[PDB]
Amino acid sequence: KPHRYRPGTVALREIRRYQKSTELLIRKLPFQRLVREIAQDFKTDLRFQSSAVMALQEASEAYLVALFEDTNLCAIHAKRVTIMPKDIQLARRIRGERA
Amino acid sequence: QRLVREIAQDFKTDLRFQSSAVMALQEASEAYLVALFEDTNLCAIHAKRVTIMPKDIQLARRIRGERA
Amino acid sequence: KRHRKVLRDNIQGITKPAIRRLARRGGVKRISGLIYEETRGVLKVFLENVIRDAVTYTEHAKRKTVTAMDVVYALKRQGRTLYGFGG
Amino acid sequence: KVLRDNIQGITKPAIRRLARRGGVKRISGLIYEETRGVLKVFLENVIRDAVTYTEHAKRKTVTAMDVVYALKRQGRTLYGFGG
Amino acid sequence: AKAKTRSSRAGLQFPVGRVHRLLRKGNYAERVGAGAPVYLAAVLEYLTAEILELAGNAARDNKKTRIIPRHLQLAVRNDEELNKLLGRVTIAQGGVLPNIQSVLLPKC
Amino acid sequence: AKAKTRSSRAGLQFPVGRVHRLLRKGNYAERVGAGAPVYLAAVLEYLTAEILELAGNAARDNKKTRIIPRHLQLAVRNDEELNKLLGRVTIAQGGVLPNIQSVLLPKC
Amino acid sequence: KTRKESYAIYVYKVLKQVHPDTGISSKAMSIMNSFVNDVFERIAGEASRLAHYNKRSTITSREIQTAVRLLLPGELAKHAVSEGTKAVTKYTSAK
Amino acid sequence: RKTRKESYAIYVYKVLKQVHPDTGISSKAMSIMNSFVNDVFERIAGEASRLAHYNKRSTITSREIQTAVRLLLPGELAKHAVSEGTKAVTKYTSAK
Repeated sequence: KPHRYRPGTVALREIRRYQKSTELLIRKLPFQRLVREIAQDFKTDLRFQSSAVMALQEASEAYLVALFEDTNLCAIHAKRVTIMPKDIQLARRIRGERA
Repeated sequence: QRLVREIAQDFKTDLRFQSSAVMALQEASEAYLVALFEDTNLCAIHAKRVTIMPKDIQLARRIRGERA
Repeated sequence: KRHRKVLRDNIQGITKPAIRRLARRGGVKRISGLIYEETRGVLKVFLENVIRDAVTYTEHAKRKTVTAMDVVYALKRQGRTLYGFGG
Repeated sequence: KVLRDNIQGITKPAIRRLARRGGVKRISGLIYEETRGVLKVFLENVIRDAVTYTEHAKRKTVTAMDVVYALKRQGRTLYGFGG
Repeated sequence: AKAKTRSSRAGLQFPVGRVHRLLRKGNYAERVGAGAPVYLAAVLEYLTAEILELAGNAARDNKKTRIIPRHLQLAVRNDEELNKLLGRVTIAQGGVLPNIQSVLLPKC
Repeated sequence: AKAKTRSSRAGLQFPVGRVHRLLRKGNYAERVGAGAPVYLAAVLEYLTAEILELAGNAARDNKKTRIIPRHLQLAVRNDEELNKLLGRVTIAQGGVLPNIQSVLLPKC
Repeated sequence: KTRKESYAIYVYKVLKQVHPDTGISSKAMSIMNSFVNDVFERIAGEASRLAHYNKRSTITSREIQTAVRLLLPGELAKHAVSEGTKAVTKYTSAK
Repeated sequence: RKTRKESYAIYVYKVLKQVHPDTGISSKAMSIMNSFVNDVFERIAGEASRLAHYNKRSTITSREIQTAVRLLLPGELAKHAVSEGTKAVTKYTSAK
């Protein structure tokens, strides 16, 4: 009885929404708390200039999007629509970032 | 030696090549193509097919970034 | 405090909706149930090869802070030059 | 009977050999047309750089150096012919 | 006396002097001719003229009179000649081009 | 005055003499540290000795005394760790590592 | 103190010759601070190596021109050099 | 009969004769070395010249080639590589 959108149509709304805007996507505070954790063993007691914690965010996210875009052809090239883990292993392989 | 002396002819006129340099291209063209087919197969096998198709060279050339 | 740091579970910081927005920006209509645990591998691996180059600059200049004027200079090595923080 | 656009001088069996070396098992019939495109793109660039040095260096002879360098710019260094 | 700018001398908006200063201090070569730095300003004058001019059109074509990076990425990704020059960079805060693949559209 | 090469003094074979010149004249900086070329000599030593000792091994696999451009390409690619230093370089007459996807081979 | 040098003024002017009304916010001005410094290094790079390659010693007008055609693609190479040749002759006109 | 061309033909030749006293090296498979050494050399010095340009220091000293070598080389080879210099400089300094 209650109205429901069909599956998939809500996504297309976002694809036209998030591709329009230009703010960040990953939650800020955890993403910094990751960079300290991962950087913890390269050196002791590192202090990131807070200008350069976002500078990763605007430089790693413009890399994931450069990935999800690029698998999306491959999942399309395999007659499918959904991306699957088997897709990325290809996608990083042509570039040369895993092999 | 009769292919490149033609493409180069359009960029400038009366180009006398050096016999070693023609070999230098001749290694790269093979080196450029061989790698492309190797990655081409990866797209073909990813299609569950086993034969490559011209729609896979064009896919495998946009992933690398040469397409733009 | 003067000791200890955030060194556990942060890799779970990228929650399921958090990546979902990213995939939406890329233009993926339908997302699989298993992609999430895979990029979290990919995302961390890339971050290693940027900080590890980033830190190596700071250690050389005897600093104890990574400055954006260095994360830019680490990134420039890997092709992904990053306008808008320095030059 | 050779007077034609020499791009067909890269004959179809030659194309087949490469794909074998590339590990290609079954080659479609249409690949023989698009490949002559790709190779026509690639040499369009590398010779474009190659002549520029020579035109610069007052040399009417494109030399082995002035193609090792041009390959270096594309991020495909070519060991062996100089340096 | 009555010194005048070399930038004005050649009618170049960009600084002729500073560029000639980075052609020594950068150790790009031991000696720099009197002709090169003038040329490198003008190209930079031309090259930053077309990235800006095209951006200015798009922002006005989004009713905003001040250029913001989202207005600045559209002038390089959509301009085919420049896109081959900024092919590697990732402009901060840049957004991405609106693009949905045809297969992605609904059935109708 | 009796002369001995710096190459002897640092226990090195690559020419700390010659490598020193290519820094001074290679326009990499105004002044090059006296201890700079020597350190550059050894780091080449470990980066020339590493390939060949892998390359000579592939010579035995072919039972050939002479070491061949085929072997270097063979030696430089199997070693996963040395691969990432030369990911985008192609060696003349190198051939390709023999590999075939498991699917192309028949199931029985 | 802390005098840091940049191209914040020159870019803003060359905007005005092409658009006298459009203002440029600082973020989209930090980029053009980065963008020029990028292209300047990139062009000077192959500017040097030709001087090295031919065993010459000095960058001059010429070893810049044969650097532009390599780096900037497409007809930009044909537009820019025109904005270069007229630049030196005007310069040597008032030399 | 003049204009001495310069190469690393002789130097790659020696260091062959110490990890393989028997092996003989082809001519072309030594042109590669005469290019691969000039390759890594330039990718190092030309990368040191960035560090002595960013840090405003107007010289290249052992530290600079001791991080550049730690940067370019992938992972494990960094550990052995800097070892070859450090002992080299010390031995050089122990008889400088």
